[PDB]
Amino acid sequence: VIRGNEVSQIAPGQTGNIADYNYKLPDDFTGCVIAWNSNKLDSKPSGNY
Amino acid sequence: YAWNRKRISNCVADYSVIYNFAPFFAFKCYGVSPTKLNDLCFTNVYADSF
Repeated sequence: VIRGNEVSQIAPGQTGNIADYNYKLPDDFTGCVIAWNSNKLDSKPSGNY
Repeated sequence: YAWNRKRISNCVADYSVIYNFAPFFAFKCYGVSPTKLNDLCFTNVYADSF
């Protein structure tokens, strides 16, 4: 689970924070990235930390 | 129509803080890599806000 604007960074060759220190993809990666909103399940009103 | 242009010069720019806190939904670069911005030196820097 990541932020809404970090979905561009889960790709080969991408620049980011989670790309460098959390999840790195190889340059020759093949496959599909799926991203969907999870406000209904992965959020809470006081702050889901 | 009257977009604001600000010149940026004579500073050392840390683009990593732009990444650290960012409401910027769209972050699209054309001629340069976003992570190499910290490794390059520039002039002619302009911010156009509208």
